[PDB]
Amino acid sequence: RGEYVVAKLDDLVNWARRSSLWPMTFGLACCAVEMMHMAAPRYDMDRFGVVFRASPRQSDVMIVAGTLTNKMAPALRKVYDQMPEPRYVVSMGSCANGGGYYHYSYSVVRGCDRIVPVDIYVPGCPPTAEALLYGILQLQRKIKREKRLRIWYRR
Amino acid sequence: SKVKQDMPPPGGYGPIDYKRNLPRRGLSGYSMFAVGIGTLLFGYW
Amino acid sequence: MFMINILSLIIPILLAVAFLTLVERKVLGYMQLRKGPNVVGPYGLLQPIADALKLVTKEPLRPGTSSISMFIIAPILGLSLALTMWVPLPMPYPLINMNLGVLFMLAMSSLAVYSILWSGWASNSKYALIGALRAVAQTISYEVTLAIILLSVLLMNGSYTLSTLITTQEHIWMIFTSWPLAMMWFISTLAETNRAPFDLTEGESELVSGFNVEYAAGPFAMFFMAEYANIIMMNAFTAILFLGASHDPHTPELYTINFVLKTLALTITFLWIRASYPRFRYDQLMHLLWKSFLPLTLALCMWHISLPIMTASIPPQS
Amino acid sequence: LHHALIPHGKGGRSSVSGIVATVFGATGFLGRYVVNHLGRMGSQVIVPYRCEPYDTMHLRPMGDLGQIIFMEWNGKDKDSIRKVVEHSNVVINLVGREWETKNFDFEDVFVKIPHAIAQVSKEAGVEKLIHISHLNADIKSPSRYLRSKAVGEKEVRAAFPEATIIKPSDIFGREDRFLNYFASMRWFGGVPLISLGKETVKQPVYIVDVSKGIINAIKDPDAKGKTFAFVGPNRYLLFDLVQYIFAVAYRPFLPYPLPHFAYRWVGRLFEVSPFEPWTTRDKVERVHMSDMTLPHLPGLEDLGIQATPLELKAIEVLRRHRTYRWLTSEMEDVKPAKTVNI
Amino acid sequence: MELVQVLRRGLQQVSGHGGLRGYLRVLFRANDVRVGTLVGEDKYGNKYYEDNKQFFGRHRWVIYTTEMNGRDTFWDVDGSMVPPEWHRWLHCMTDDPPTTKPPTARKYIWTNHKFNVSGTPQQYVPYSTTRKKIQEWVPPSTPYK
Amino acid sequence: TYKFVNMREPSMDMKSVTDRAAQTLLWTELVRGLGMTLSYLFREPATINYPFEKGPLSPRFRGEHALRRYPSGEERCIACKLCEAVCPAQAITIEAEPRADGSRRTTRYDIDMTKCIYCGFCQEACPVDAIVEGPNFEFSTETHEELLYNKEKLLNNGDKWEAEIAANIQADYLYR
Ligand SMILES: CCCCCCCCCCCCCCCCCC(=O)OC[C@H](COP(=O)([O-])OCC[N+](C)(C)C)OC(=O)CCCCCCCCCCCCCCCCC
Ligand SMILES: NC(=O)C1=CN([C@@H]2O[C@H](COP(=O)(O)OP(=O)(O)OC[C@H]3O[C@@H](n4cnc5c(N)ncnc54)[C@H](OP(=O)(O)O)[C@@H]3O)[C@@H](O)[C@H]2O)C=CC1
Ligand code: SF4
Ligand code: SF4
Ligand code: SF4
Repeated sequence: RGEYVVAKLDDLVNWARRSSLWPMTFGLACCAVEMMHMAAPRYDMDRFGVVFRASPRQSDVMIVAGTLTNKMAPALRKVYDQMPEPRYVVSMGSCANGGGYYHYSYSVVRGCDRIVPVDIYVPGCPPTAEALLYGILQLQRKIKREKRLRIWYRR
Repeated sequence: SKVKQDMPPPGGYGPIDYKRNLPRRGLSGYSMFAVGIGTLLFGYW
Repeated sequence: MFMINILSLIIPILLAVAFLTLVERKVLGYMQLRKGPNVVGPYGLLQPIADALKLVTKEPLRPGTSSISMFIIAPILGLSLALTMWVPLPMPYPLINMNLGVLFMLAMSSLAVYSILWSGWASNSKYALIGALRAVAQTISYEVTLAIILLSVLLMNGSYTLSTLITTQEHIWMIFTSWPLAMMWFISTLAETNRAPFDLTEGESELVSGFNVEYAAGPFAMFFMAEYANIIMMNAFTAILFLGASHDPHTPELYTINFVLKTLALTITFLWIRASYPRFRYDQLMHLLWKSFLPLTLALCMWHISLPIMTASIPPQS
Repeated sequence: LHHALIPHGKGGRSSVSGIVATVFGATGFLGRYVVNHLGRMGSQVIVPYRCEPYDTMHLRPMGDLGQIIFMEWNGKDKDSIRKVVEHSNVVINLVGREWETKNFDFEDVFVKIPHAIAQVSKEAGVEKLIHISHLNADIKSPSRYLRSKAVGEKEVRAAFPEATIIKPSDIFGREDRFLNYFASMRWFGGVPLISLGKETVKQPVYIVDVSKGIINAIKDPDAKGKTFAFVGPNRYLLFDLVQYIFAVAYRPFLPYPLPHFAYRWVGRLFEVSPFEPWTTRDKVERVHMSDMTLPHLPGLEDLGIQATPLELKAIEVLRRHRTYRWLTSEMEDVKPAKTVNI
Repeated sequence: MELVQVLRRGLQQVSGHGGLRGYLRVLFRANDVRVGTLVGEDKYGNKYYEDNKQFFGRHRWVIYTTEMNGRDTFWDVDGSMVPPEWHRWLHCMTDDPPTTKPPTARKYIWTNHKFNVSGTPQQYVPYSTTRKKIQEWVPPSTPYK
Repeated sequence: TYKFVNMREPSMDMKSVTDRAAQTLLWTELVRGLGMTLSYLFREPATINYPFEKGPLSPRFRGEHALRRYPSGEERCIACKLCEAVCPAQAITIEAEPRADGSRRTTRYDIDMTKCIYCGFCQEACPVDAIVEGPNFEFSTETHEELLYNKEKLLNNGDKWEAEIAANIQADYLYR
């Protein structure tokens, strides 16, 4: 029946989506250096069919990392809006998650969620490359448990 | 007891190398040009 | 019966072009001590299908300032000329036996710049327009070197008929007779296709996207497929002028695999070259061509145009 | 009011204001702004969600952590609504399908659910209800839009005695689907105008005022069965809207008079699409259903908010529709069209 | 001569994987076709392996169980599925597999390790665990004086 | 002491000029750049596959917090309050009241997990090492709320990660 047809099509689409997650790593601080340990020869980032990509026009997940100041805030939202559908932002590190140890500072916005709809919160200071890779795997499974075609079919 | 912290051995560690060890290799400038022109002459012939 | 051959020619290129991205990503990985895509299917073989249709199922935003007509025309003509470019290849029996096939090769290679120019202009972005005219000025500057080197090479062949190359290059590779022009030809190829070290037209950390700029699922994939269609073939042109193979008519398969392997090994070097070397600056990228290549190009053309007359070894044009 | 519900805080994101809103179907035009206003001063939103969470993602950065709660629900099952409003100081309804769907017709989204949530919310002992119904709600009206709202109007009236039914007229805003509508008639060749649109005046109101009305109606005592009506400050003629938008869109305009006989085919053909039916038969007939100027029903000023003029907020929505050719042209380039306001 | 034993390892890989079906299972589920000694097996089905010859990092590895605590897992490999006792040996924090040295017996230790529960009904939700302040008044029950 | 790094006189004989002329013409230092790239291709990659394998750590790792308890079973947290006075992000929050028997256990111990930096200071602060940082680092989430920890969630971490940290501290307290 039709329900099975859309379910298989839904499986196929998300298989691509949970495979070629070309990332906008928008890290700014010591969360940024530890992420390269996830683009490492030690833990390959390219091995899960995902390659660090410039030109935000072709990007799917935006890795936000490092402390987020007020000055950066206008620039972070504009690039997020330039990012195409689908777009997921993974908050990396204590600073980008809730503000972190730079919480009460006069020039830090507490957490990136106040500016962008975060999909995955990766805790850490810095989040070890394994931990942030685990978050990417967590986001990968999130794409798997997606029902885009089901909602349209059952609208 | 007695102190068993991380210590160097009483004989000391082994040698360490701090050099630009780029190795001289290949051929001589006359040789490369000569063998290069030889192949060209072979190709022409 | 003929649309057979067209489809039996076209679809393999698209499949070959697509799997070059895998081959590139994995080669580079092992080049800089990595494994590359290996989790999406066995040895990542299904990853090309994963990203390709992904680059067809992700939303294709049209920039507000972009002119739709040119933003659509540029990928179309960039892709169209690459596919038509493959028709005169003397692969055993060429599909199109144009007696002026080499001119046909260069005529279409001179129109990919329009795909570069319009896409840069159509995007109507400051970052695009400086990327465009710089990109186009690079590639048409290497046109003169590209044209002359061939003129030296086929001068010993007899004509511009591509199928005649197998007859001329029968006993020895033509590289053994024009190896000064060999790397001279080969190095100019990366300039045209814009591959590192001559990768000024992309610049992921400098030009961010280069002439591709604001391109996503849709027109971008064509550009990525177009750029990875020219790379596969400049091997075939190189593997035809330079190193070739015998063409025993009883076994055309013998020419196929032998030709295919050379066009595979050379594509590895193209991918291999991008790995090590730094990326050129524009001034030197033009300085190397106009000042360090052109005087060399002109001299070799004089040598290659007087050598057959000197040795009474002019080739038969028929 | 409960001790935990005591409103203290300077109207900030993490401030406590006591409004336990349960906005239904917030994944829409005014669901987007209502939570923003609800989340501006701090008020737990419990919004039912049924669609994919991704389309609900952009509602998350609208309040403090632990304020905007996403809860699964079903339109048919009563127990789903029972859980979403089991703890709700107020309940706000906006659910309504603007086109035709295979699984939902007009009434199923306009009489069943709005009344179903109405009775269960009273069953759940709610204290308010701000269900909405289009201000041109008439059974006698040919448009099944207005017929459905009117029967929905009485259904929530009897079910909830204190149902402060909301009567909003045409509403314009960033994704209003109306100002974007007349902008999109360019892609259908010459712009078709039924009877040229010589006899249709409508009252559009900027949504932020519409959203401001709902929250003000939430916090103002009054309510409890009122029938507030929401209209703009001025009304243009149907031509007069289309000339204004096309002027501020700077797009070429061909007002070709198109008889309603072909609107039946046009509305049907755009509906046959297995995707979003851009135009439906009820839409092709609601275009001339000119909004009235009823004075009896209370307006925005009754709540205490003034309706921004349409010509004041035009670029904000429509700068996207105009191309790069006139991207930097502001209000002063485009004068306001003929004002036939009452 | 050096080529034959390399292919011998390649064919031995299928032999150690329990046939072609087992080989394709690990090749797809785990994407790591390697034969290693069985060091131990925990209480969920997680099979642990060790290979001295492999370098540091590939020294010890694990192919996870197909089922644990309800979640069916065949294409759902995760890092939170490792029970705490094997979390030491697997991360190479100590050369002592739990099957050799078992954890010190305590009453309060969880008998079933849990995976990452985020995004599911049984996920975590924060709340204030203090009791209350400012106790309110209470009058007898009939209103207005 | 000092050492010059750039000064160098190129030899100016015919062989030397030919060497340099060949180097520019027949690219040899370029090919050397390619030469040791192949050596890197024909080498074992250091790619640790995940979650199947794990990059090595140490018995001192600082990660997810977990409040432990005595071998008899009673909470180690004394409400000594010191962890706050050292917490440089002020992430933790301790408030306690006399229990039913009278032994003070905190009525609220809410480490704001997206606030701390995993100092190890809170561990170094506790006189009864109640609060520790478990070896787990894979505790990402999708809602910002689940990061915000509390007393119960801390205790569950302590009861879940109990054998490991008991072993880690057992093998690391001597250094401490
Ligand atoms: C009887 C004999 C008649 C003929 C004899 C001809 C003369 C003898 C042979 C001379 C050498 C051959 C001709 C010149 C070639 C070099 C041209 C040139 O300008 O070079 C210097 C140029 C310029 O060097 P430069 O700029 O440092 O110095 C030149 C002088 N100034 C400074 C004034 C400009 O440099 C290069 O070409 C460097 C490499 C650029 C491209 C980067 C990628 C290289 C990839 C190499 C590996 C792959 C090789 C593949 C080979 C083909 C395989 C099929
Ligand atoms: N300018 C305006 O906004 C005007 C609005 N109105 C009325 O006000 C309301 C506008 O709501 P708005 O959000 O802007 O509408 P939308 O155009 O966004 O679509 C309807 C909204 O309700 C949801 N919805 C639709 N059908 C159902 C259903 N069967 N069950 C549950 N949820 C459903 C939609 O989400 P999803 O698609 O995922 O179900 C969406 O949030 C409607 O009642 C409409 O008739 C009237 C005149 C003008
Ligand atoms: S969260 Fe920690 S590691 Fe990341 S930027 Fe902030 S202080 Fe640095
Ligand atoms: S965790 Fe330790 S230091 Fe902190 S309050 Fe409890 S007993 Fe005191
Ligand atoms: S380790 Fe973390 S929770 Fe403990 S004191 Fe340091 S910052 Fe605070």
